[PDB]
Amino acid sequence: LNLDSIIGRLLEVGKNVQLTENEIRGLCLKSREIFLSQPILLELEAPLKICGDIHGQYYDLLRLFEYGGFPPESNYLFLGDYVDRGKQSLETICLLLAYKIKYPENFFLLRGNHECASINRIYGFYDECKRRYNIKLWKTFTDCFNCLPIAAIVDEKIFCCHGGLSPDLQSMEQIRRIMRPTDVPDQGLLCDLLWSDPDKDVQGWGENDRGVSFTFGAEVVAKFLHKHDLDLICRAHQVVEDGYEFFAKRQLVTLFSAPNYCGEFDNAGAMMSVDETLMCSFQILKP
Ligand SMILES: [Fe+3]
Ligand SMILES: [Fe+3]
Repeated sequence: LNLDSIIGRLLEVGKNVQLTENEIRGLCLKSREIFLSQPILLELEAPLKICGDIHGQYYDLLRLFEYGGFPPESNYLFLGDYVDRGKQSLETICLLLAYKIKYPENFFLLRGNHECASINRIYGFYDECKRRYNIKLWKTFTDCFNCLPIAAIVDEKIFCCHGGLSPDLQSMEQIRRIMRPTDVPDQGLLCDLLWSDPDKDVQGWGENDRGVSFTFGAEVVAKFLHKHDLDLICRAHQVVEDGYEFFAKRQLVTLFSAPNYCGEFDNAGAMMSVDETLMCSFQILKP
């Protein structure tokens, strides 16, 4: 009944929700256990709703649940980037962790490049934690982030991750052998899964403007799907005007779930529903 009270307070509502340090610490400790007990490559089954980046936009997260259904009315896969930039990362991550604890088999969260301590320091989560609580709580979130799964396959056909593909990715077993907990390295497989972007104008692998990881073209996607017998790559990590955006003739979709991203864009947010026959549709949240 501790958990339902945390949930009730989170849903009660820029107006903050300040839970207690012990509650938040319990959310990190318990969710971290569940993450580590579940595989690092999730095997999920439709029907499911899939969401892109939130970046602390807590009112938009509650909006996504209004559109999609509060759990356990729908099953969820989130693709990362819960924290940083927005004004309410603490409420966002804590509702996500509360749902994962209460619904461990029907609510799933992947690791984004922002679920990384070094990126947090720079992009606001460290500061939000230090201000509202203390640096040690931030360390507790960090240790929890280091245990998140990295990718998911829905019904053997949809490959999901925050960023994209890697040139070092030859078999799915490489992903399964990634040890947790771990920080995200500056280069290599785990990095690439969290950081890579598709690019229309590149062929093969390219230099990525971010100064981290790579870009990959349409041909890389077609080869990856064919090789691994998949129909779709579902990823996030880039703001797209319509909330979702296809690439490589519908073989890759980018999802982004934070409308009016960071005050600075006029984008819709989208959420992708996958039904039991693997049909994909989109609910759109305009800014
Ligand atoms: Fe992001
Ligand atoms: Fe990202």
